[PDB]
Amino acid sequence: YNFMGVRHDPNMKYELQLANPKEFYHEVHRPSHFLNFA
Amino acid sequence: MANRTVKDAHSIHGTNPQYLVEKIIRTRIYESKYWKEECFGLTAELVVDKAMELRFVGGVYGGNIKPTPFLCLTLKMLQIQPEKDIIVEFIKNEDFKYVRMLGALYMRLTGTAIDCYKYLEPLYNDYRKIKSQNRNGEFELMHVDEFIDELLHSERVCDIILPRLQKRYVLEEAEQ
Amino acid sequence: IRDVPVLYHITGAISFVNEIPWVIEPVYISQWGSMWIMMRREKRDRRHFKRMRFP
Amino acid sequence: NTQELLDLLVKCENKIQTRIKIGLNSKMPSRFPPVVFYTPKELGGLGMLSMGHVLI
Amino acid sequence: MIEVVCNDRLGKKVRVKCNTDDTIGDLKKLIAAQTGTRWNKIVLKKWYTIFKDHVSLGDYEIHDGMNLELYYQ
Amino acid sequence: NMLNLLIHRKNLNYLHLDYNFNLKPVKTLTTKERKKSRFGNAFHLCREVLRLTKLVVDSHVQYRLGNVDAFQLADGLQYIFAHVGQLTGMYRYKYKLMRQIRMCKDLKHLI
Amino acid sequence: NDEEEYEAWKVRELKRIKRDREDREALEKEKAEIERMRNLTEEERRAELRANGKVITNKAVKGKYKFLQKYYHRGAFFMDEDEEVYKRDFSAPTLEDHFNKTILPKVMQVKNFGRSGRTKYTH
Amino acid sequence: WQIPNRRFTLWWSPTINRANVYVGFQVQLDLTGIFMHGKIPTLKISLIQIFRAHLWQKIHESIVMDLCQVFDQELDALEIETVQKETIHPRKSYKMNSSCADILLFASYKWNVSRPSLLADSKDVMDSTTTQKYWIDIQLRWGDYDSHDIERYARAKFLDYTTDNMSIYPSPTGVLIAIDLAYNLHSAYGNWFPGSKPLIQQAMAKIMKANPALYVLRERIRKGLQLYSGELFSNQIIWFV
Amino acid sequence: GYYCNVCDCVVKDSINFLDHINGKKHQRNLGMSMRVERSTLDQVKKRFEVNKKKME
RNA sequence: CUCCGAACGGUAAGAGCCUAGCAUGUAGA
Repeated sequence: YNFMGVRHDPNMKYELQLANPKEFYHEVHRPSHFLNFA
Repeated sequence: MANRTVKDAHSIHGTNPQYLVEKIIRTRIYESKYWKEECFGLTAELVVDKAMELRFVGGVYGGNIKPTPFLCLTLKMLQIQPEKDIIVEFIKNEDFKYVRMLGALYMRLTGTAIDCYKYLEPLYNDYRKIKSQNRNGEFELMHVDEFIDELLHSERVCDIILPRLQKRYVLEEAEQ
Repeated sequence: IRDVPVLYHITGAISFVNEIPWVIEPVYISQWGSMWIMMRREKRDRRHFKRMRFP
Repeated sequence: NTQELLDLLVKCENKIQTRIKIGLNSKMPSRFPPVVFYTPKELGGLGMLSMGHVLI
Repeated sequence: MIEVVCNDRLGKKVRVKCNTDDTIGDLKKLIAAQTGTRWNKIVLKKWYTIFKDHVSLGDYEIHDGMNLELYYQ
Repeated sequence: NMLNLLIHRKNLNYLHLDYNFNLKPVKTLTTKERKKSRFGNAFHLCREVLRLTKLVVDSHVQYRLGNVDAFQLADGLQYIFAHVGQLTGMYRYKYKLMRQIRMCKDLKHLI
Repeated sequence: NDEEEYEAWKVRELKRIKRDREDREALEKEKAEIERMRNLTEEERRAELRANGKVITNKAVKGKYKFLQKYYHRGAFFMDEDEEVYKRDFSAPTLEDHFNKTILPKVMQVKNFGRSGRTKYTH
Repeated sequence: WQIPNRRFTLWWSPTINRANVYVGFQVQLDLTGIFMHGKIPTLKISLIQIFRAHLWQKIHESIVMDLCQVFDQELDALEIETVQKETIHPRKSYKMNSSCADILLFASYKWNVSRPSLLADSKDVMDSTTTQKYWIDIQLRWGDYDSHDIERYARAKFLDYTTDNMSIYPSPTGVLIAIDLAYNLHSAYGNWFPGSKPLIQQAMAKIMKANPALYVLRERIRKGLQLYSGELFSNQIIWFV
Repeated sequence: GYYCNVCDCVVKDSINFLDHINGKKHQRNLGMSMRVERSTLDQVKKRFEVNKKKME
């Protein structure tokens, strides 16, 4: 979640699962870079 | 340059020819970019091109009072003092509404009251809208007929003082 | 409105009003008092919510 | 209990305050704010022992 | 209400009490009532900082007794 | 014309006297410019006397023009005395004019 | 908006004609109102006909100076516009009136080396 | 713990220097600017000797570059572009009219601009235009006993210099961070941005503490009040690896 | 800032450069300040014709 | 209870450059 820092909170609650995490430069990890299209 | 544009051509009604507006407004209009560009050079056709270039109606805006380009063109026309034929042709030209408004303001400023009425009587039939600048600098929508009726009324506009002769009934009893 | 004398220099930078105003006794008395009676009864009549401008 | 003596000291304490003010500036302040005159010494002020009413 | 003084550099000093939430616009109208000029032709400043009309007094922190600059555009 | 000739005759193009007999600075400039300006108790007193004069004369002018009737000239002369106190020509010139003003306000109270 | 523009131009021309006719009729109505007031003072009613009130532009809201509150005049330079800023009841302490001015020793009018005046409005 | 009159003058200068305490005030002293309401002659010479050199202009510059470096610590997370430390006039902080902001913020892609808001309240309102830029404009002001509300002064100055023509600015939004060097306060109150409130709050904290300009100022005041507790060009020294 | 190559002077403002242009010895070589109006009719006629032709 | 105050004592100190509103009306050949 490095590309979206506004949705990160220290008091935020989240669950876990058994799966493989995506990369830092993945398209699912950076929605703002794909939405920059005029 | 800024003193007078005519050596000896004519005079104003009751003041100096270059001093028709207030002295504070003249000192504020003496320092501007468009005012310096007009004072660097100004002809009759140059004044016509400057009137056809800018279409706006207003005076000074904001705390730092800066003149409008229409007020700068009116000051350059009052300084240069052209003939009555060029002013009548600018008032009669309906192609450029801003040039017609500038000619109407020049005819209401330096002209006689009978000539002002004879020039403002066709001006009341112009229903074309025009852009107007408010006192805070914001743009406002207006028409040429409302500005002509305000110029034919008492002086309430900013940076303008042009009293009439009498009422419409008294002027009709005096002459045509 | 009436009128007055006037003394003008040819320079015309000054014009004093030369007539040292010379009314009569009961005439001026009854004039300004007539204005008093008509003024008070004028206020008696109209609701004239008006005065002049400051300037 | 001597009212004339009470009045004389009041105007004189205001007079000395006026002398301090006309020393501080030169143009005779409209209201020299009463703290930096009448406040205590050790906390960096002038410590007038004021024997006269003056509202803050 | 707070009293302000609008002394000028030509013997033009006026004293006006006005309220706190009131803006510079109504205060210029009240000065215009006081000293005999139009309210839009008053420009009141703090030495090269021109007080704009629409902002209220408590934002400029004008308090009772403070002096303005009275100028004319 | 008289006072404006005095003003422009002192090589000081900073101030423009209102034709309704005020005086206002133009450029928001003083200090050095004010230091050759703020003077002449005689000029301020004479402007004051002509200010009261021109207030009277212009009041009767708009009277004989458009709203003379009986309300305007009467009320305007009365508030012209009360405004010789409150509006124009105040005590900054000479000393005793406050005494004549206070006698004027008291006469207004009686009448 | 040519049709609406012509409609608004006709509305404005009608308003201007009505304003001129209203100025003429307003002169005539001032004359008629003077005549009606005269006739009413003559034979309307002996203390039985008022038909009016106390219409004044600016409000007369006043109070009472506490002990030495200054005679703060509102200034008689603009009184016909009937603005809201004027009606505010100037009977409040500005700078120094907040005090009581009664517990003071004998009296304190002005301590600024300028008490040329000598009075309290008692006599 | 002519000398001692000056020490009294400065240690109560914050109450002895005000228009209310001297009615007809207009002066800006020099350098940064002081509302020296009068002659107050000893205080004037001392305050010039207090603000020793070009120290105020440096204070503005150091606070500006510190705010920029604090922003350059989350620019990528705040979807910025880069350092938009604008150019200004040479003596630019020595004026009181304008605010051509030093630190613009060229956002990465379509930041959402919030309403006018003060940096203490929490009920923000992010429902407005989708601004490409918020600007950071510094303003420094030596207060008094009746000028010591920097927040109200800041909301006033920002809405004024925003509303009036009077001045160039950045695009649509200038969040005006302003700190009053008299009572050491911190303020900004206008168009806040998306999520920048925590940033500016911690920023004003980290700026008010320990910024070398503010330390030089506090030490200069303490020691005055005496109350102790292109490679060929010069000035371009770099390394070559 | 602004630069006048005729006088080779450095103007710190725009009014200083625009003033150095005309209203000085450079103008005295350029014909000083004298400028008149151009006729009456023909200037407004040709000006309105050229303006109306360039507009549309 | 209604007696309303104005100014001076106050803004520095200069360096190089730049622009302006004015004033006299002559004997002479």
